[PDB]
Amino acid sequence: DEDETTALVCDNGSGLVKAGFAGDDAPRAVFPSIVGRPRHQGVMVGMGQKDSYVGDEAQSKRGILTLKYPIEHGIITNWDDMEKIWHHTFYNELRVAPEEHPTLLTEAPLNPKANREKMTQIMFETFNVPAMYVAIQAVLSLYASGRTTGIVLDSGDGVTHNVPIYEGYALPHAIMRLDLAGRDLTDYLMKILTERGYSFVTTAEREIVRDIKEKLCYVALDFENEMATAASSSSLEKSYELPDGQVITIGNERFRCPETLFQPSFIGMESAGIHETTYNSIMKCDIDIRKDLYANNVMSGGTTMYPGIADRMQKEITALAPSTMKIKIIAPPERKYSVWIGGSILASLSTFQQMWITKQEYDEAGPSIVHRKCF
Amino acid sequence: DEDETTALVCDNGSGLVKAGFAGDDAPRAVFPSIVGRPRHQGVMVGMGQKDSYVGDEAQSKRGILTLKYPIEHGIITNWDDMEKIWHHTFYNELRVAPEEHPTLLTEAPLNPKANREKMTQIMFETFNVPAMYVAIQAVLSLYASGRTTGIVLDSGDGVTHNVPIYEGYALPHAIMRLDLAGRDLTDYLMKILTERGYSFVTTAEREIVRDIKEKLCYVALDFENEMATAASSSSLEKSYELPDGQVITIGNERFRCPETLFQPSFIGMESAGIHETTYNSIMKCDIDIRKDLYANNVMSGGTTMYPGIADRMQKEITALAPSTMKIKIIAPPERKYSVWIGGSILASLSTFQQMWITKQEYDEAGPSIVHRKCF
Amino acid sequence: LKLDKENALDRAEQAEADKKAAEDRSKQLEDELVSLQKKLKGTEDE
Amino acid sequence: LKLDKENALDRAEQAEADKKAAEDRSKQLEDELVSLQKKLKGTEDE
Repeated sequence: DEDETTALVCDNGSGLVKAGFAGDDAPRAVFPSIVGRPRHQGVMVGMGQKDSYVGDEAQSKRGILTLKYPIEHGIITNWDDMEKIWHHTFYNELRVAPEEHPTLLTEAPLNPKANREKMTQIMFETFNVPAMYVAIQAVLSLYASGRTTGIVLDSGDGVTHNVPIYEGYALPHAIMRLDLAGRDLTDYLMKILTERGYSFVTTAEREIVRDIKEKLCYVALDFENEMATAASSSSLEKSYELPDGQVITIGNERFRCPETLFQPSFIGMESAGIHETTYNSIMKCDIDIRKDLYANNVMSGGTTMYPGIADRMQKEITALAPSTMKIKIIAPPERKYSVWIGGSILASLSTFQQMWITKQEYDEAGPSIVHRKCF
Repeated sequence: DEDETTALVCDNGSGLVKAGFAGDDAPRAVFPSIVGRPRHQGVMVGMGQKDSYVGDEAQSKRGILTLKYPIEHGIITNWDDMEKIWHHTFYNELRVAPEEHPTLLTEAPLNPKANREKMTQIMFETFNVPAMYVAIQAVLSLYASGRTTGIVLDSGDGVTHNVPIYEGYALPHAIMRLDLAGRDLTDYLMKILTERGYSFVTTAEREIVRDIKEKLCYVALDFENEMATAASSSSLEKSYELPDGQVITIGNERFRCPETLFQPSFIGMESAGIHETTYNSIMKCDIDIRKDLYANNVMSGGTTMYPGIADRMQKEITALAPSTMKIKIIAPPERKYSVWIGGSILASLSTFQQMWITKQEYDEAGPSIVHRKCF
Repeated sequence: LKLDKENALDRAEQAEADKKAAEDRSKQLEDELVSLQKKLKGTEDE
Repeated sequence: LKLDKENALDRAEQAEADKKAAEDRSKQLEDELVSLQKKLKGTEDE
């Protein structure tokens, strides 16, 4: 439906995937990064029943499906499932066949190399895309957030990357990658809700909990005082209606789960928490850099959408930070959708039209080409 | 368990502690500089679990512990943890303690003053040592190498000092302090192994990587040739079995990490590289000194064990050095253990018996005495 | 009820549109405030 | 329609509450921005 060969853009996380065309300010469609498969045989007539379900199809029929996420802590390990996701995403919802349009995909700065190689290879060999470009999520976060300098906390579903950037440059000596992410918060919430009498153990249940988390949970600006209150009074409880008509409420569990970001030991991770991890990214940088990073702490990705996270993070960094310095967190409405938006911005920059791998260079060099052409 | 009325010697860094008694040619034992603490709440009864672990206990149980290292780029800041490490070292494992013996501890020549003040104080006040002496690692490195003259390349766990001595005298303006050592190389390898699909984030994982590095990595005499092949073919890869049943292979990363010593920019460090710092420690000395330092380039500390480092450092300096003159590197089996050995030599030399602070002079003067009696 | 999801939705969308204009002003004003405060402190330090 | 009204309404009320918060935050920041501008003019003149 496009009148120009605009790039198509897809931000494929370990959780959800956002897609649209370059030049827009939002994805046109959002899908989970899921290919679903039935674990049961349907009995009734008129119940659909597929061998496999993709994206929103996997969620709609999830009650009897195993829901597999092809991306593991930022890396695609199942390329067949990503082909199903990209065919559906580009061809059915964006309504564009990649054969006539270049495509931009994204990965974290320390994302395993095989990810960028398969993202590039799949689009060139299965979809015949005329060109490819694997973007840096840190760049995209900054372009969506209006910054060139700052701390990128991309808090994704599979990993929190945590990288300081100055004047458009990476400061790699200060990257503190953390294996604590949105996926662990969903798993932890299934377990804490179980403590309250509402057990969630299946894949369908995982998605229910994911929805509960997104609407009911928060980190709290003061964990211990909020906890003591929530544990003492119903005034901090919030209800949710489950698909079968049952009602679940969450008390101090409402924040004890999100608190895992600040206390990763709750899921068994060895870490000082998201705020020390973030701080580790601002003090390790040079003496004439630190001041600019403190004043430009940038959120992108999801989990940034907890009601109290921008303010608690600003407070925790301020507490760890030296005096005089201004500490500020940028937490735009483009939250969780920011990396996709940055992808749109990058794909269309005039300064980035020479960064694309063509389907000439690709075939002459093979899949490893992404290593020298992208970043 | 020992009945020899001699001095005790310890080399304490950000990674390891070498220790034993003076007069021998080797440490009796080597301990990690670690005080380990549980990072999990125990559930079952009868599972042991200590409140703290020391040295090798902390490393052996690390899968469920957070490991703290008391020394920061050569300076002890967590004196309480070093007291625990020293108690274990001396009382439990070396089977000899300072209470009945004079004790020598080491530090780098430009190490902040507080380090030597606390080392002196803890042995006198918590271990009741009859005497003390804080030694310069450069002194010890040349004694253990059979030299009075030479360049000491003391590549430790947290710092490389790069310090010349001529005829037993310091040439301090020619010291090239470098913020690159074995611990930074381990952190870099964790990041590039993440690039290969094997993420390492936790400290237990850091210890796994340090083991991989020590057994699989090298610098290479010719980096570019090894790199071009290793980056292109599996014939240059070497396997390591991870303690979870996975096998990791490493290609050009096998040498890119160690290469950081020659190219510090790999980890974001502003430095000319170890071979230029070596060259400058020689070049910044007077012209009737320079020739003797070129002929007596002495390795000490660890990282000196990488294949190609003794041949490469000699190649890199001879390539910068003038012709006719002979450039030589000293790199004995006592590599990495030579500072301890030098400590043994200094502590036991008859020419050094007037250099000891007794617990007479110390008690009247206090810890500032280290600046009157040691250096 | 018939038009109330529409009345509520139009209120939600109008309020969201105004919220955003005001949230964007809040961010602009806060960034100017912080920079201005830093200018203030710059000059106060001077 | 109750579900659509309820969703539109939670959004209508939250959006109105949030637009009010955005207007109040942008108003307070504008007033504080002005106080900082005046205090800055003060430090610049001083």
